[PDB]
Amino acid sequence: VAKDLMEKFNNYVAQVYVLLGQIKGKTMLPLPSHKLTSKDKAHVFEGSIITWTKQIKNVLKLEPEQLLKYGNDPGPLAEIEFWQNKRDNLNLIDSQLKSVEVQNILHFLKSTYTTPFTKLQAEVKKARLEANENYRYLFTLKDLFSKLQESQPSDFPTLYELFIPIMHTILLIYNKSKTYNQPPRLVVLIREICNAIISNAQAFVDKDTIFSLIDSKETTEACDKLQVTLDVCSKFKDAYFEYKAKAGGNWKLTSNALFVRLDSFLERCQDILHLTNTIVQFNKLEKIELGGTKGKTLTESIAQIFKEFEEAVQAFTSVSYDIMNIAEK
Amino acid sequence: LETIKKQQELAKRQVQKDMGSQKEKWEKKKLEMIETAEASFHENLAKNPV
Repeated sequence: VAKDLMEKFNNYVAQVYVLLGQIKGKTMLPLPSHKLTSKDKAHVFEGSIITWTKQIKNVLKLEPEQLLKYGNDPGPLAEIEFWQNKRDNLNLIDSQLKSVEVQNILHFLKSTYTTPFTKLQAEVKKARLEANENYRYLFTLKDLFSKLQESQPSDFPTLYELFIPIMHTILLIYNKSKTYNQPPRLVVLIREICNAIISNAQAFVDKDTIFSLIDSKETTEACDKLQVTLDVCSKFKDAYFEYKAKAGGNWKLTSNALFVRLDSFLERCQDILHLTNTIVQFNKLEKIELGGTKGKTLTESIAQIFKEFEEAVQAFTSVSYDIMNIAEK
Repeated sequence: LETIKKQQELAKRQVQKDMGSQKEKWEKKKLEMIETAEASFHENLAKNPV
């Protein structure tokens, strides 16, 4: 059991190395490789650890981050940069991983060695594509900063004008790269970044402030401002359409389904605007004093109607939960 | 009714003031200048890795 116990200790050390890579940046294969070897099985154990590292790179994907909310314009660029850095570290790790002794172990029975070596070559390719994606990601990160920096004050009246140039830079980015892998997949990331940025801006405009205004019912210009924020959203879509014409073919995007998230938020906001405008009209009705022909009974009926509207506001006005959440139906 | 009549007079003034001839054209010129500046910046961004 002495040698078996030593092998178990080596496996535990490999697991610790994998844990460091998880908290740390991979490098499981270096930990897997045997140290000061005098057997053949021990070298095979090191090889198995190397296979896990290639699987981890494949497991990470842009789509998985998008599925779990997130998908911010700054975040997508950061994820690409992190993936490129991990691939670069893995490539540097592979050089260290591909030792003279390691090559000899592969020669002494060899299909498993060939599968990891091919996986490493694929990572080197995927890694070059990732580096191009990372340069694109840095450009997107600058775009994200021009949005992340925002203190949620104004911005839409300026951001809408700024949206067209930002869209134009992305159009230029596809042409400059040319060999950029997963170009269609990257588009999905873009639309997700735009919609995610728009949602944060929309929440700041309404949320508690929108509820406080409706309850007071002394603000109208603010209701117009809510429509203006939606316009900014429409301008981004218009700019995106304009970008497609400028792009000339290979439109991709899939906004119809990809833009449904953004479209759903706008539809909910539009319904509030349609109802908010009606509430302003009801306030004017209370002020009206026609005093024509029959009097008082008509006014009492009008007064009840004005009260009726206030009663509806008290139900809607209380707004338990709600707050115009796009997710809440 | 007089207050409502006063609002209508203000309504003509709001449209005449807020809306002006070729308002969109002035906005488009500003957008074109921003696009040209962005294009120059993007070329510089492309240059750093190369």
